[PDB]
Amino acid sequence: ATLTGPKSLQVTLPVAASVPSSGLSPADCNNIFQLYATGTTTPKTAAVFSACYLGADKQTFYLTLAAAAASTTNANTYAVKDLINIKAGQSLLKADSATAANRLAFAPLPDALLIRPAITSAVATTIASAAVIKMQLPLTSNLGTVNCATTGIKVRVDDATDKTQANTGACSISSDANGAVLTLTLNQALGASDFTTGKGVSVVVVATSSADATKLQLFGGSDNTGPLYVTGSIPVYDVVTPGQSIVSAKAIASNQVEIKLPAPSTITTGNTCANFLAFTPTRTISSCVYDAETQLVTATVDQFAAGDAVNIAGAPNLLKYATAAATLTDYAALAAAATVSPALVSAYTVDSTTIAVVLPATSSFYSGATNSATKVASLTDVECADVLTVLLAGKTNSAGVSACATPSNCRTLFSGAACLLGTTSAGDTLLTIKLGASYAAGDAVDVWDKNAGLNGATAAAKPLRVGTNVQALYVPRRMPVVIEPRIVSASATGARTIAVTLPVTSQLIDSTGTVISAPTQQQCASLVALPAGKSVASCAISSDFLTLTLTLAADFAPGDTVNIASGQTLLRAWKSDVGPGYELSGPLYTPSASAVTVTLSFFVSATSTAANTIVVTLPFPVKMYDLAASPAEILAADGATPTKDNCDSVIRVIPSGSTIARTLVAPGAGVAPCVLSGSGTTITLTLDTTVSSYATGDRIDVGFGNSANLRGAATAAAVANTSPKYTTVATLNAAASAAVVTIGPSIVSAAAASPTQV
Repeated sequence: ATLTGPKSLQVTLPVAASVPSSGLSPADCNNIFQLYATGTTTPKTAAVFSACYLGADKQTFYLTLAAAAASTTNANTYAVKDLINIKAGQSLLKADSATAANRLAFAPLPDALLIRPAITSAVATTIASAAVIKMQLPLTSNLGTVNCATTGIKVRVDDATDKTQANTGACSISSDANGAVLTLTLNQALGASDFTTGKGVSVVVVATSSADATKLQLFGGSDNTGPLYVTGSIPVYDVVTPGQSIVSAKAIASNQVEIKLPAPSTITTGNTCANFLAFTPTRTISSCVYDAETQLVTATVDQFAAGDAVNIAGAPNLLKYATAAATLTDYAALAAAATVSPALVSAYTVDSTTIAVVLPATSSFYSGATNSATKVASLTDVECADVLTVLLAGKTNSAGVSACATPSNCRTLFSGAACLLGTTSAGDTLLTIKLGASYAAGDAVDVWDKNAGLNGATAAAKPLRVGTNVQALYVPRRMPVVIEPRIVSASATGARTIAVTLPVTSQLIDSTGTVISAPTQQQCASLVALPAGKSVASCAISSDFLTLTLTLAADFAPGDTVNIASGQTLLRAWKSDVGPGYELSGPLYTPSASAVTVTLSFFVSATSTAANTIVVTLPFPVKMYDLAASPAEILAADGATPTKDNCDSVIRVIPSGSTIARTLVAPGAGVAPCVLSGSGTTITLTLDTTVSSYATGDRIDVGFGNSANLRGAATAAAVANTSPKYTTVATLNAAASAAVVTIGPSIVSAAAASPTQV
């Protein structure tokens, strides 16, 4: 465990783990961890945490405290020398194994754990001649010795060189009852470009000790009885000749921007972010939210457009950063404003081989990195491997490197044109990618540093931009995206039953951990939003866990539509074995942008009336059409009737036992493969007797998808060229569908031989 800031805490775990995926309330993380007063075993009773969340890599935890860390005993907040343990009998944090029983809840240590403070930040307040670096500490702290050495504390530039230091007096402290600051002095000058090329400047604590000399000595509280500090590395930002008064800004939404400050900040009373920020062009700021400390600001803005920039307002006494024990100093504007860079917004499912990613501004690809490049509408996977990466659960990118250098960490990509966005004339805000494998619950997507050339990488030969071929390139986000699943299609089967395909294995799960066996009439009405006036009662899931059905309480009609209700509590993504977790919280399907219309997949009956004639009765009228962007119209003429391919593409007759289709009679004088009755409820099929003839057990089915379609509606008058249509099948001879129906034989004719014989 580590206390990283005045109100921040952090916990590590041995193996990958999981938590309620909807997030934990303040009442929840007071029921996972506890803080002991030093030297006792009765844990603190009051509420000591106020927020919580688990890091992406499933091996770090983040906590927030009710009040700032105390230098003396406090009954309601972290007091120096405290310990942390796991509350007995808890079930909110469980491991991952890929086997059902091996998801055991984290259990208490037999002994409590002592927390350890760490350094927070570092800003250079002098760079000409001997540079000076100042750091914020998380509480009252003290320095064992003032003579620092390189082997204890460093300052490194671009992971290639190290700066020299003075033998004695190279460090100092300034502390009171409510905070501390630490200073390191150098003996060389830091060039202005040292903070821009490559990885910049960072302070490295190589070693720390309680008695040794070459290792930095630093402790919490007032004296040496307090805990020892920890190793680590911190970034260093220039604020003296301002080059990093703002580190960076990124566009996480079309109406939110995230500007990152280089150190914790304080705001003067009766003031807001509408005061201490500026844009170019100018934008209105309507709201703000500050994280635990004040180092990140998210602002609600009216618009984001390419070419934007940010800066700190010129009015003094607005935004301050601590430089001494009880001293604050004001930020200063930049010579050139920070350029806002774009980033991905969100992602959702389309099917099992493709996904989509929402964008905050028009963007396009380019043929090169020069200022004469031209737009391209796609990339081959070799090139599109230099822009983004699709990550399996628990995987993340690193500084200047990708997780896909080891192929197991990332999904594969279709061997060919894999990246698609925009055209050769303009950009777009929706991006689509083709995978060489299927989507597994828990996938993410992000941009890595080879695109913009950040952190010592190399810029790609074919980059993605927001705007023209000179405007800002896309930059990585802080955490990977959380691709969301949603239903795929809603073909409606016979007369009281819908069937909704799902992109990945799923199941209902109750509000307290069980998997619902009997849905109960009350809880099936609240799964799905339907058109007003029709109530669902009874629902279920398929044996394969890839379909939900619904027994409507009244007869079904065309035009009805199904969408996932907003805020529903039960239906989740799930497979009893594949996916680690439960309803602890989180996975709960979400509505579609548009209610999905339900197609048609069921006939009513069928009869045989010859060796080469079959009748198929339908539930709702229908009219034939064409696959063009606008379906054309009904049957044309008694001669040259819908050609063989047309009927072949809307219906089929299938032998029992095998699925090889019989050949319909070729068009000719009075010979029409399929004749659609004027009523619209019947279609007749005449086979070809030179290839095969009717045989028992033959089944009717929907047809291929070459050149035709069938669109029906409530009444013949109501039919139009946009109406709900009938589904089709993948190949000429395929694996049947849920529309198959058996043929019942019957008469061909009769003829009397005598007065009492027929």
